[PDB]
Formats: sequence, structure tokens, C-alpha cells
Amino acid sequence: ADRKLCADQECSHPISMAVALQDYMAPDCRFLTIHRGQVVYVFSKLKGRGRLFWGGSVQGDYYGDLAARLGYFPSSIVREDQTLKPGKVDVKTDKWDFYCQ
Repeated sequence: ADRKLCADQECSHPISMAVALQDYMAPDCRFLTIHRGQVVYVFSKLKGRGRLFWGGSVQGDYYGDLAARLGYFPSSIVREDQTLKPGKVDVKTDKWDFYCQ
């Protein structure tokens, strides 16, 4: 049972913003990396069972490839400074769980 909190009621709003607390090269596709001095943007935090596994995306907007790829990583690897979460409703994940085709 992995439930994550949403920054709204119908899940249509950002959570907050955080910074990278150090380098953390994800395993391999399954997750995203996090290098020092690298800001991030949380979109969905999974707690109540997997607090160590949050959900969001890193800052930045590369050209010729808009819409960054969201990933999952612990909070310890980052530090939330700014916030913009209007809501905090829980959202249970599905059994499927697709990632990295």
C-alpha cells in the first residue's frame, strides 16, 4: 500500500519546491538522479509506508524536449525550501505501476 499526497483535491496543483542535498545518480532509468545545488519540484510525496520515496521532478527546462520526466526519490537527498501546495489529499497507487518503457 503506497499512498501519495496530492497538492489539491482533484490532483491539479503543484506541491512545493526543494533543493538537492547531494549527488545521487539513480539506479538506471527506474529513477532520476539528483546532483548538488540542483533545485527540484515535488509533485507527489509518498508516505505512510514509503516516506523515503517521494515523487516529483528536477528544476530546469531543456530545449527540444519540454515536459521534464518526473521521478521518485527520498527527501533526505533534497531540502524543501519553497512551497505551493494548496492541498494534501492522499492518493493510493495502483498495482500496475508503469515506468521506463
